[PDB]
Amino acid sequence: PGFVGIRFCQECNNMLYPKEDKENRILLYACRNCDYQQEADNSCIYVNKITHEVDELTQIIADVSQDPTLPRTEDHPCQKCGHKEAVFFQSHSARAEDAMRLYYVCTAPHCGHRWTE
Amino acid sequence: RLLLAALGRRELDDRDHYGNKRLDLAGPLLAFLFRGMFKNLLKEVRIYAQKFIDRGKDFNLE
Amino acid sequence: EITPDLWQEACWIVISSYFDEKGLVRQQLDSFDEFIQMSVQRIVE
Amino acid sequence: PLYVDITKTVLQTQHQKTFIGKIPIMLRSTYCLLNGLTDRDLCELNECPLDPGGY
Amino acid sequence: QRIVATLPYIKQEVPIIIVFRALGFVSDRDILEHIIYDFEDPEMMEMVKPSLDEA
Amino acid sequence: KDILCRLEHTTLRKVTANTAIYYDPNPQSTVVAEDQEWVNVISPWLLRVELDRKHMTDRKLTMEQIAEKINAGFGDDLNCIFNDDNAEKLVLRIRIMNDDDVFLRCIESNMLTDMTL
Amino acid sequence: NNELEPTPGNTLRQTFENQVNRILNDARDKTGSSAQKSLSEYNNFKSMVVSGAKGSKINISQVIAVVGQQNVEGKRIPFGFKHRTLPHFIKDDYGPESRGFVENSYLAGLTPTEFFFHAMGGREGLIDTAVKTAETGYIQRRLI
Amino acid sequence: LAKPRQLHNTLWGMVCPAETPEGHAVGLVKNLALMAYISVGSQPSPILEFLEEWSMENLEEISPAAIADATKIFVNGCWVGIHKDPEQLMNTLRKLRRQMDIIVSEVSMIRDIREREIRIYTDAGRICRPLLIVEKQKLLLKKRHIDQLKEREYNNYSWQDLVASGVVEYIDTLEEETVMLAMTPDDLQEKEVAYCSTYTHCEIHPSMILGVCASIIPFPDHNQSPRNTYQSAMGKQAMGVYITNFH
Amino acid sequence: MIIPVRCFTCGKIVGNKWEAYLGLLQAEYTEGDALDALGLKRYCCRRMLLAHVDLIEKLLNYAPLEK
Ligand SMILES: [Zn+2]
Ligand SMILES: [Zn+2]
Ligand SMILES: [Zn+2]
Repeated sequence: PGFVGIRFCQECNNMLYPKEDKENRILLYACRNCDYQQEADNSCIYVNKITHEVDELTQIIADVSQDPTLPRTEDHPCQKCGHKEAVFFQSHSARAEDAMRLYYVCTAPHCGHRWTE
Repeated sequence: RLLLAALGRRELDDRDHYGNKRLDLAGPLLAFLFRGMFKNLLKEVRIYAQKFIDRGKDFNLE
Repeated sequence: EITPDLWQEACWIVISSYFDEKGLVRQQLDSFDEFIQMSVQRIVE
Repeated sequence: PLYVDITKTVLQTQHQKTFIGKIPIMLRSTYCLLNGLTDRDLCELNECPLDPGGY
Repeated sequence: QRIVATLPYIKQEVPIIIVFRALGFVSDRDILEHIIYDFEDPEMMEMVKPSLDEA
Repeated sequence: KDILCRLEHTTLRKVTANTAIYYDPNPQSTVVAEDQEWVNVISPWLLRVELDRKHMTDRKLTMEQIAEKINAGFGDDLNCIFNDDNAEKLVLRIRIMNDDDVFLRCIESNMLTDMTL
Repeated sequence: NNELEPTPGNTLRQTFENQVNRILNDARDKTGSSAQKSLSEYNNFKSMVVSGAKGSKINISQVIAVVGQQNVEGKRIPFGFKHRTLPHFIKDDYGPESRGFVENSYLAGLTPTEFFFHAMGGREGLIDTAVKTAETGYIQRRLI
Repeated sequence: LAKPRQLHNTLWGMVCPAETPEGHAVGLVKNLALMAYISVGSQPSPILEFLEEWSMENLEEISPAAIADATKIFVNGCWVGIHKDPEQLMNTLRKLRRQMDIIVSEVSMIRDIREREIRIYTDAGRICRPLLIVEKQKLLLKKRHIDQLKEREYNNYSWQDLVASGVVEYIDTLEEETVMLAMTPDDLQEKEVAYCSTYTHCEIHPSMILGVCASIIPFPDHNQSPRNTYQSAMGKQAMGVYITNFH
Repeated sequence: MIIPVRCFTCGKIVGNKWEAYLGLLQAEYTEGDALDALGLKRYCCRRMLLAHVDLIEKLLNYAPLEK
C-alpha cells in the first residue's frame, strides 16, 4: 500500500480531521478551528508498515558519490549513463545493519544514479 | 534532529567522542573567573557610591 | 622531486623545523596571550 | 599592575590610569620580563634558557 | 508518543507546539514548515501527530 | 521447539507485518476487495491487519487460534473476519458492534502491545 | 553479495561476526600449535614454562609467532569514527587488520594501528584490575 | 562508570595512548601528544562577511519551501543559512584557509554530505595536529621546500612559511572524522594494488603520535602496553639533573 | 657535569681523553675512529668517552653569585 498525507484547511492554514457523514455514509476531512470540509480521496486514513521495508534508494541521496572516504569500484557500470565507476556502501541507518546490503551510486556527475545489486 | 534520532536514520551521539568534547585552557577559565569577581567588584563600587549619595556626599573613585 | 628513500630525513627535518618554530608550551602561551590581549578588554567593555 | 580610564557624566570627568589591581602573569609571556631574551641575556639574568616556562 | 521540553526556570514539561504558539507561530502550516525542511514526510506524520493532536 | 513456543512470550507487535484502517460503511464492498468480504456477507470503519508467514511458520500458529484468542480478549464488542489460508497473506478484519476511531486507534495500540496471544 | 545464509537464533550480522571469530581463533590456534611444535627444545622459554615457574605456552606464541586478535568488551573493536575503526582505513570495511587483529609478532614489531589496539587491550586490563581490587575490598569488608 | 575513563577511538595523534596515572583515577588524566595543538579561537564575523559577500543567504530572507533542496550552513553550531551547491565553495573555503587571506588556518569546516549540511568552527577548545595535504596521487611537499628547510636560519624559512605555502595544514577531530588519510607516501600513496586511491591527507611521522615519555620509551612496537604505560608513568620518577640553574 | 676520571667497570684513565676527544672531533674525524685512535678498545670505556654530556659550560655560563 501507501501512506496518506495531511489534508490541509487552506484558508486558515490548518489541519483537517476525518469525520463521518451519516446522511450519505461518506468521509469528510473537516477543520476544527473553522468550518472547512473536503471529501476523503481514499478510504485509508491511517496505515502503519511494521516490517520496516522502506525505500532506502529514495532515502539515499546522490551527493555521496563524490565523497573520497567511501570506497570506489568498477565491477558494475551505471545503467543510465554507462559510466563504469560506482560507489558501494551500506545503509548507515538503524534497524538495517541486521542485513548488510550494498548500494552503488555512479561517480559520473549529473546522472545521480543509485541501485542495489 | 530528535525525529531523525527516533527514526534511527541518523546515528545517535556518544558522550565519549573527543570531537564532541571541548578542552578549556587557562584563558577561558581566567576570563570567566575575572568576569564573575569583576561583577562582584562593580557591586561593591556601586553600593559604595550609593552609600555616599545617600549620605549626600560625592563618591570617591579611588 | 620528492624521494621515498630521502622521505625519512625530509619528514624528520620537517619535525625539526616544526619543533624549532613552536616548542612545547605554545598552547599555554597562546591561550594566555590571547586572553590578556583581547578577552580582558572584551570583558571590561 | 592594571589600569583603566574612567568616564563619568554627573559634567563629564575623565580619570585615566586608575589602578584596579595586580594580575598574575606566567613566565615567558609577551608581557613578561623573559620575552625576547636570548641564552646569554638569560644566563646573565640567572635563569635557565632551556626552561619552557608558561606557568 | 509525544514531545515535550525541559527549560531553565521552568518546573513543567511544556509541549513544543504550544511553545511555538507562545513564540507566535499559531499556524499548523508554518509550524510544520518550521519543524521539517523536505515537506514529503509521512513517517513524520505518524510520529508527530500525537503532539499537535494534543496541543 | 513446541514447548519453546508454548513458553516464550509472543506479542502482536512482534507477530504483525502491517496494519491499517479503512472507512468501509458497506460491509459487502471494501477497499481491499478480497474474497473475505464475500465470506463475511456494525462499524462504518474496519481495521485490517496483515500478518507474516515467516512468523506463523516460526511460531506454528493457527490464525483460528489467534482469532478465538482476540475474540475472547475483546469480548463481543469486536468481530474479527479471518482470511483463510489461501495464500501467503493473512488478514484479520475488525469491526465494532454497539467512542470513535481515535478509541479504535487506542484499542489497536492496546492489542498491538499486550494481548499476550 | 548476500550469499550468506543466517544461522537460526541470531541475525546475519551476528552470524558473520561469529564466522570471523571462528576463523581467526582457528588460525591463531594453528599458529600457536605450529610454534610450540617448533620450539627447538633448547629454548629457555620452553624450559622455564615446562618448569611452570612463569609465563605460558600462549605467551611464547605472542612473543614469537603472532600477537593475534585482541578483544575489547568481549568483541571486536567498534567503529569509533563514522563506520570506521580508524580514518587510516576506508569506510565500511570489515578486515581483521582494520578491526583489531594483529598479523605480526612481538619480534617482528607492530604497526602503529595495531599498537593502538594493543593499547586498547592493556588499558582495558588495567581498568579491570583497578575496579576489581576496589570492589573486592569493599565486598570483603562487607562479609567480615 | 567505565565508559568516560575508557580509551576511545578518537585519540589518534591527540593524546599518546600509553601514558596514564596508575592509581584511583586511570584514564581521566591524559598527557598531550606531540603534534596535538589546541585551537586558540577566533571571531566568526569576518567569516560571515565572507559568506555574505559570497552567495550564502540568511535564513530569514529565504523562502521556506525552497529549503528542501539546499544544504544548511552553521557557524560554531548556530545556524546561519543555506546554499544550493556546497561544491566549489567548499573548495574556495579550503584554499582560502590554506592561503590565510580571510579564512584562517585555525578555523575548521566540516561538510556532511550524508545529511546536507556544513559547519564552520572558529571556536577555541578544538584540538588539532598538522597533517600533509595531498591532492593527486602525488604529494605537495617538494624538494625545493625541503631544500629551504634544510637551509634554514639563513633564508628564515619557517614552519609558518610552510603553512603559508599550503603544503601542510592543521586538522582537528571532526575534520579527521570526515577525511581519508594516507599512512605512508612511500608505501601507500605509491602506485600499487590500490586500496582506495582517494587519499587526501597524510601523516608526518607515526612516532609523532607518541607523547613526552613515550618518546623516550625505546621500541614500543616491541614492548607490551602495560610495560609501556608503567615506563611512561615512571619517567616522572626518573631521577636526574632537573634544571640547569639548580644551584 | 664532569667526565668521570675512571671507567666504572675497568678503571682506565678517562679525564684527559674527554678534552682529547673534543680536539679530535674539532679536527673532524669520525668519532668511532677517533676513539680508536685515542685507544679505547673496550666498549665499556667507549661508552663513556662517546656519550658523555657536559653541563659545566652552562654552569660557568651562569654568573658566580658567591664571590
Ligand atoms: Zn480551518
Ligand atoms: Zn552514472
Ligand atoms: Zn672499561
